[PDB]
Amino acid sequence: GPGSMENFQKVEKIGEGTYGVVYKARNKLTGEVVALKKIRLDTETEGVPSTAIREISLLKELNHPNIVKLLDVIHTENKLYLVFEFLHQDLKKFMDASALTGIPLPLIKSYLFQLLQGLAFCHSHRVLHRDLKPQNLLINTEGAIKLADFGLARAFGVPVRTYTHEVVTLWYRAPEILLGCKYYSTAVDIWSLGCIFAEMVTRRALFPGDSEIDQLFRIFRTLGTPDEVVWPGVTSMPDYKPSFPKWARQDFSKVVPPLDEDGRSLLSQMLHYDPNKRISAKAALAHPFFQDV
Amino acid sequence: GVNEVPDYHEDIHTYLREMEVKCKPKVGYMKKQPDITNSMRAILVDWLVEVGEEYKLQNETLHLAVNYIDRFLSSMSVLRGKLQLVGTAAMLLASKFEEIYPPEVAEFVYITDDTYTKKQVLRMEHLVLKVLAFDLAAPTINQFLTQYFLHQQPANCKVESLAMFLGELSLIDADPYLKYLPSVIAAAAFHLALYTVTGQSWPESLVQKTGYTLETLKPCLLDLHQTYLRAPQHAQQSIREKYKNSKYHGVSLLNPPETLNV
Ligand SMILES: COCCn1cc(Br)cn1
Ligand SMILES: COCCn1cc(Br)cn1
Repeated sequence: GPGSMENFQKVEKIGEGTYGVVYKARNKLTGEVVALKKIRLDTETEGVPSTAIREISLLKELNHPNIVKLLDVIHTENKLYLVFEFLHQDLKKFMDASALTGIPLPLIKSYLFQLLQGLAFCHSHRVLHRDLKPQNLLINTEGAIKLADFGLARAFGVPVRTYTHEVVTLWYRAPEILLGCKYYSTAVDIWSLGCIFAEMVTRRALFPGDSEIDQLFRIFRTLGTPDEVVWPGVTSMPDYKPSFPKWARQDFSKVVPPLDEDGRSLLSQMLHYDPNKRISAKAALAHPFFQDV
Repeated sequence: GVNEVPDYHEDIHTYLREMEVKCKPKVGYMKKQPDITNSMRAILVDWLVEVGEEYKLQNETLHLAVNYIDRFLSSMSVLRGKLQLVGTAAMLLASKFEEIYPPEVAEFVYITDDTYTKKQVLRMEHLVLKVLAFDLAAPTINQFLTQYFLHQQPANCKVESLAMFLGELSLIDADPYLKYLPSVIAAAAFHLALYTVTGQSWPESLVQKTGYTLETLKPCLLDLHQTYLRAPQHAQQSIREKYKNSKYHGVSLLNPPETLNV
């Protein structure tokens, strides 16, 4: 769009990754602080990466206060610069460093309510995030929290076709993916948010598995092993095995003890086994838990 | 259920209806192209149909590529010698967007029969991305079709595949199909398929959803119906060959209706 690196002054490195390096930077004409994510194309024998093509194309369309904004894309034969709205921190760092005796209930509710707005906005625009985890949720000084990192996102059709498997960072990954289901939908993003809701309360991951099978077993031991009653089709799923241990569902008040009745209600609806019964972002915005937000 | 996103399908439909208007090519674009013609475009699209089947690409990929091509040729004048280069870069971009496992760039070079270089393919990819301003999440005929399909009482795979086929046929012929939005062609294609297979007509529930009626679809339908009748005589045949395959229920072998009564 209308940008040139000559108008930016780099300030510090703020993060890295396969994508590449991200810098905090300052617009010298307007004063705006931005994050610059550099994607090297000169190092690319396969042209512009598919992650970048998705991130840019999908973010161009998603203008929402709870989705980080793509302000610009600077084109070079050698390089590609994504200019983002800057946010000081991510939820993981806020949890590790400042939330030592906890995140207060008002702030949990506020963040979860904003995450659902952002996610509902994604789903209404036929976009799955597919990597919702605290590291990918950015907070500012004004109390906003915003979905970021759409490198693993995908534009879906209705109904959905088979997409890439084993998506989502394992701790946040929905049982339908772990069971090799042919089709997955908006319900996978809700599962992730459910895991995150719990994590904001306890400051610890809900299901920290070391393998797909360990992940499943941790879930099963928490919510009980699913059967044809709780989840029709489960026993027909490609990576469902009849040998799976059959764990009793523990009372939900034990899963996240400090959580209140409304909290527990909402969390249970986010972590419903059957993707068809799992609550939508849109529906969850009306849940009583948010009454006083 | 959730695979059909009950809570989002209207939102999504409405949004695609908006976006198909933004992503629309210039209807008159070929007259302003000094060196290329509808006939050359038809050859290209037909070729891209073959490339998709050789590499077992999704039909969505095919529709996206054509969208990229038509938009690009709406603002950029191209010599006949380079039309294939544009098409190749479009297929690459579409594959990287839509495929789980896109073909590697080298395979894209290979299919062009060493007409172009790896370097040429990648620089055009860059150009197409510049011209389209990375605006790649375009609504296709397929995205509409699959939603319309949820209104069959009950589901009929011959209907679905035939509709897909007719939609694909429209990609080949800029005249007249550039003048219709994906959602309207999909409507025409759905009704024609449904009529041909079951005798039934465009459902009222789809009148509720779309606001389209047989009245409003009539122009497109008369063109699609003629395209269907003449399809065995078209110079381009790759879509018909493709739709003989059992994967698509051999629908290209069904007989078009002689009249619509519409
Ligand atoms: C944790 O701070 C990361 C800074 N940042 C990255 C983007 Br994209 C926007 N802001
Ligand atoms: C020089 O070639 C004529 C233009 N053309 C190429 C394809 Br593929 C289709 N049309």
